[PDB]
Amino acid sequence: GSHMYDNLYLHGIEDSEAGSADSYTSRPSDSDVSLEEDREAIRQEREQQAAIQLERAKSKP
Repeated sequence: GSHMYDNLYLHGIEDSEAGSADSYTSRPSDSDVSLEEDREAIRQEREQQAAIQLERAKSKP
């Protein structure tokens, strides 16, 4: 599964595109939309956002 919607949770690691069909804004809020439309150009950087997931893992829910 490539549901990296968790990336949208992006608390503090901007990188162009957000994620994909998920209800979370990049920083100012929360919005659900098919943001999988990430540019193939800057997506490499966006992939680094995936690393953010590791950062998110630090969350103690």
